[PDB]
Amino acid sequence: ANIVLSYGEWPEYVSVNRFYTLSTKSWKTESTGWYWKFPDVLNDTGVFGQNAQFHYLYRSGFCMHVQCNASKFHQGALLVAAIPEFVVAASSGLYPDFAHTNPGKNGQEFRDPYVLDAGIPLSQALVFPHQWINLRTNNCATIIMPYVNALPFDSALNHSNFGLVVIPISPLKYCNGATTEVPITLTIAPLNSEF
Amino acid sequence: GFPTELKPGTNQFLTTDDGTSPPILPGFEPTPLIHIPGEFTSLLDLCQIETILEVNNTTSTTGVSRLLIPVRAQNNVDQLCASFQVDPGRNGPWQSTMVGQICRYYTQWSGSLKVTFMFTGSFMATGKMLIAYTPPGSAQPATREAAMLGTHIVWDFGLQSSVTLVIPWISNTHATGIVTIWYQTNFVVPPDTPTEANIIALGAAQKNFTLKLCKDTDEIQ
Amino acid sequence: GFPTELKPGTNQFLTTDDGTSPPILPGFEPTPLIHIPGEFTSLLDLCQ
Amino acid sequence: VNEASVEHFYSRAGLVGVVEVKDSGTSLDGYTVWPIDVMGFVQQRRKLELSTYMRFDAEFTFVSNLNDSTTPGMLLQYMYVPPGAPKPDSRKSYQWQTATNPSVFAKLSDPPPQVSVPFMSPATAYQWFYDGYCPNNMMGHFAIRTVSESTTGKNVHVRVYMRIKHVRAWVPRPLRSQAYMVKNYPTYSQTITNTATDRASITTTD
Amino acid sequence: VNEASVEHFYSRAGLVGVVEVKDSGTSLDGYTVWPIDVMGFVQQRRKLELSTYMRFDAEFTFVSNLNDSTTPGMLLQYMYVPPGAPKPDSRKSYQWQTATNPSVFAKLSDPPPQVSVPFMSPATAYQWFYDGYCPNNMMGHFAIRTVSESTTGKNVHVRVYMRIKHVRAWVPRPLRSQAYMVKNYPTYSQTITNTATDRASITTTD
Amino acid sequence: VNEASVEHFYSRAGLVGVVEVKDSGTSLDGYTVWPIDVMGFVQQRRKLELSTYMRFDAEFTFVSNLNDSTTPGMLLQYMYVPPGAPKPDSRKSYQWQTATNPSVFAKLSDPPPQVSVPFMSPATAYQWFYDGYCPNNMMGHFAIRTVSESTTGKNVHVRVYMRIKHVRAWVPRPLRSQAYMVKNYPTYSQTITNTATDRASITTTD
Repeated sequence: ANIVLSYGEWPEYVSVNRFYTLSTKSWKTESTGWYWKFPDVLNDTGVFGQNAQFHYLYRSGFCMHVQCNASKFHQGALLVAAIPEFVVAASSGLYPDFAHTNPGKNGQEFRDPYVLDAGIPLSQALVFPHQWINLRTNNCATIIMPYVNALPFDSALNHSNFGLVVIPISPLKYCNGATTEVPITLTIAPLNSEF
Repeated sequence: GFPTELKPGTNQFLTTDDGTSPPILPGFEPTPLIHIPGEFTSLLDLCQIETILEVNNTTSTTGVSRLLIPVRAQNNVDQLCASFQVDPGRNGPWQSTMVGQICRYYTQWSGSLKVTFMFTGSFMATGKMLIAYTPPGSAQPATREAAMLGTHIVWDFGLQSSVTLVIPWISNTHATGIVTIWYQTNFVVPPDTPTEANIIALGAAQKNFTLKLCKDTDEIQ
Repeated sequence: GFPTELKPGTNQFLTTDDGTSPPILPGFEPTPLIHIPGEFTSLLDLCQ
Repeated sequence: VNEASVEHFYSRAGLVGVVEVKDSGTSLDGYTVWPIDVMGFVQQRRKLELSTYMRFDAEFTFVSNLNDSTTPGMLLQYMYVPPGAPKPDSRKSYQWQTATNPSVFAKLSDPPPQVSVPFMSPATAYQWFYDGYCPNNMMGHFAIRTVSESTTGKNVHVRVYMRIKHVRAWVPRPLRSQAYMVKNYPTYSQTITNTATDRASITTTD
Repeated sequence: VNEASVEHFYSRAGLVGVVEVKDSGTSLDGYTVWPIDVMGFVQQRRKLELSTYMRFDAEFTFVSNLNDSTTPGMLLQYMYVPPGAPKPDSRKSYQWQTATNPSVFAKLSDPPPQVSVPFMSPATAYQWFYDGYCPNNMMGHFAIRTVSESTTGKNVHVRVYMRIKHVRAWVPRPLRSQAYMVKNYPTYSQTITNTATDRASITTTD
Repeated sequence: VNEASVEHFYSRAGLVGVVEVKDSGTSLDGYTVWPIDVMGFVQQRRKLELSTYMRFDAEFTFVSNLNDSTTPGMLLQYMYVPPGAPKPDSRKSYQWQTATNPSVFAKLSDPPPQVSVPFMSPATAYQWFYDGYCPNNMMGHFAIRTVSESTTGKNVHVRVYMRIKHVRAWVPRPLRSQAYMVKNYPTYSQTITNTATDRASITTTD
C-alpha cells in the first residue's frame, strides 16, 4: 500500500521478531487522542520484555500499523504521527508524575490536544513522518522508523527514543441506529534488534 | 616587512566579523562523529512541507475547532461560504504554518505558493463547489457569475477527495490577492446519513521562493 | 606589508599558548647527548 | 540562496549576559563566577529549538568598563575551568594558581580579549530535548579577578559576546507559541492562547 | 584623459553632517540618531543631479572629539540599523542588544573607526527624479551611545565622512540655475534670475 | 593517544614564585634577588619525581604590578646571572653594569616581558636523586631593580611563569605517599600513614 519510510533510511543493523497486537481503543464523538512511548510499550510483554530488562544496552528499529473498522454510514478523519524525543510538559508543580511520562502498553489519553500537551501548535506537526486516515478513503496506515540517537547503545529502562500519537482532527458523527464507537487497533513488529 | 605603518580602523571590534583566535585547550581531541539519520542543511527547504491553515479565526470559536470549514445542506445554491487573503508574513490565517513563521525572520520575499483542499464527509455524499482567485489590486467579487470569468476550478467532491490550485506569482515587502469559496449545486444526502462535513486548507510554498534580508522576529513567545 | 591594522586579541598573555622567544645567551652550546639505556616516552604504557 | 542557510542563520555575535564584580559598599569581594550558557535569552531559545541535535564550536569576546565609560590601566585576570573541577571561593584562594585551568591576563585599557573553546561534550551532539530520566549541557565557568592585595572601592561592569562556528543540525521540530515560564523545562501556563489573530467573520476582510 | 572621468569626478571623501550627543544641562540623554543621506549639502546636490540613475557603494569614517580638542579614554558604541527596523528610543532600551543590527565598539582615544556598507536598494539603481506618484532613497540610520550607567555631564561632538566607490551614471541632464528652497522637491522662487551677467550693449566690451 | 604523552604531560605554563621589591617603611632598598628553581611547589615536585633523569629547555614570563592593580610608566630592569658569578649587593653596586650578565629593560605599562634560557648543566641530564656523596641543580638567579637615584616609596609585586620545552625522561619510579617535610631531602615523619582508605570488613561494600 502507501507505506512511508521515515527519513528515507531503514535501520540496517523467529522468537523475538513477531507481530504484537495491542489493546483496542474506542473512538467516540467526544475524544482527545492517545499516545504511546515506544522503547517501553513492550517492556512488560513477551520475550522482548525479559531480555530488555536484563541486558544493560539496547538498540532496535520498529514497524507500526494502525487499522480501523467502520462502515459507509460513518464519518471522520484521524492523524497518526511519530515524534522523536517526545517530552511531555505539565501545565500550571513543574513535575508531571510517572503515569503520564511512562504509560503502559495501553497508552495515555491526551489532556490538551491543541498544544499537543507540550506547547506545540499541532498546526505544524506535519514535518514529522506523518500519515492521514480518512473514513471514506481507506482504513490503514504503515510507518517505518530507524534507530535515531546521539550516543549509540543506550539504556532501555531509562530512555525514551520516540513516541507515537493519534489525534482526531474532524469529530466522529453518525446517525441513529449505528454503532456509537468505531474500534482502533495497533500492532508492532521489532526489526533488526540487538542487545 | 619591518617598515610598516598602521591605518584607520585599528583597535576596533566589529560584531559582524570573522577572524582567527588562538585555542584555549591545545592538544584536546573531541568525540568522533557518527551518522544521525535526519539532517537539514538549507533553511529554505522547510517551507516546502505542507502544514494546515487556520481560516476559522472568528471570536466565539476556540480549541481545535478553528481549523475546519463547516459546509451545510440547507444552504442555497449561489452564495459565499468562506474567503481569506494570501499574505504569509502578515497576521491572520497564515500564522499557523511554517511558511508564515519563517517569513517573520526576513523582510523581502517573492515566488509562487500552493494550497490543497481536502473533504471529510460520508461516502455517499455528492455535490459541487467553485474556487476562485482574484489577482492583486482588484475588488472582491460580489456574485459567482463574476468570479466565473477569471481564474477558477470546479470541484465535485462526490468523485474526488482532494483538489489543488497554484498561485502564479506574488511579491510583497516588509492589496495582496484574495481567494473565495462559492456554492454551485447544493449538498445531496441519502436517508439515515449526517448532513454536515468539514474541509481542511493545507497551505504550502513552491520551488521558486527566496528570502533577501535578515531581521529579528516580533511575535515573541 | 605597510598598510596593516591591528585586531582584537592584541597585547594579551595566554598561559596555554606556544610561540617564539629570543635566546638570552646566543652562541652558547650545551653538553652533547649520550645514550642512557632506559627511556619512557608514552605515559599510557606505564599502566601495563 | 546563500542567505537562506543554516550556516548563515546562526553565524552572528551577540550578548549572552552581563557580569559585575563589586568591591564597594556592603559587598567587598574581588571575584565573580559565571556559568556559561547558550539559552539565557528568549529569542536565542526560540531560534536554537528549531532543531534537536546540534554540534558547533564557540568564540568568546570580553568587553569591560567602569561605571562612567572610563578606562584606567588596572590589571585583570580571566580564568576558564573545564567541567568537573572545583571553582574559586575567595579573593585569594588556592585555585587561582593551577596549571590546568587555562587563564589569561590583560589590562583594562587595551583591545578586548578574545578566546576560542572547542566542542566539549561526552556524546556526539548536544541535546535540547531529552526524553530519558544550572545548565543541562555543562560546558564550564568563567572566574574574573582583579589582581590586588587589598580592596579597591571601584566596581567593574563586564559584558560577553559569543560567536558559534561550524554548525550542524539534524532533525527539525515546530516553533513555540506559548509563553516561556521556567528554564530547562517546557512547562506552560493554563490559559491557552490562540496562535492566530481574530477576525469578525470568515467572509470579511479589509 | 583620466582626470576628466566620471570615476574621478565623484571619488573623494567629504563631510556630510555633524552630530552632537548632549548629556549636560537641560538635556540629559546618552543616545543620538542620524538618518544617513547623500544630498544634505547644496554643492553635493548640484554635482549628484547631473545624472538621473546611479549605482555605487559607500565607505564611512567617524571622527569624534570633546569640546576642547581633548581625547580621554571613555568607551563609545556605534550601531547601524538597516531600513525597515525599529530604532532605539532611550539610553538603555532593548534595541541596543540585537544580533541583526551590526554594531561596533571603540574608544575615544584611538584611530578613527572606518566601516563599509553595500548597495542597499530594491531596484537596479538609485533615482533622484521620480515622475511617478526623511530621505527618499532610504538606506539606514546610525545610533551612537556612550556605554555608562548614569549621566556623565560631558558633551561629545561627532563628524562623519563618506567615500563612494564603483560609480555608474546613465542619463545626463542640465544643471541648476535657480536657488534651492526645499529638500526632496524642486520648487523654486517666483523671481526668475537670469543665468548670465548683464552688459551695457551688444556691441561693447572691455 | 596524543594526550597521554610525556610531551603533553609537562607542557604547560604555571607560577613558580612571587617576588616583591620593597622601598617603603622600615625597608628602603631597590633590588631583590631570586634563586630560580623548578621544585618550589609540592604538586610540581610529585609530577617531576616520576622520573630520575631529565633534559629540557625553559621559557620565563614576568608579570609585574603595583598593590592596587595600577600600571604607571616607571622603568624597570631585569638581569640574569649565570651560575658561578657574583650577585648584586646594593641598589647601585658595580655588578649592575657588566657586559656578560644578560639584562633587559622594560616599562611598567607594557606587554609582559618574555625570555628563554638554554639547558644549563655540566652533565648530560638533570638528576633529582643522587646516591653519591639553595637548589641542587644550579641554574642561575634573577636580580630586579627599579632605575632611580633616590627612594620611591612604592612597593612592587612580581610574579613569574615558566614553560618547559623538549622534555626527555628516561627511567621511572613510583610516586610519593608520605608527606613532604624538608626541601632537597626525602626525610619523612615517624607516623606512617596507610596508602588506601579503610573499610569495615573484607566482605562488605556499598
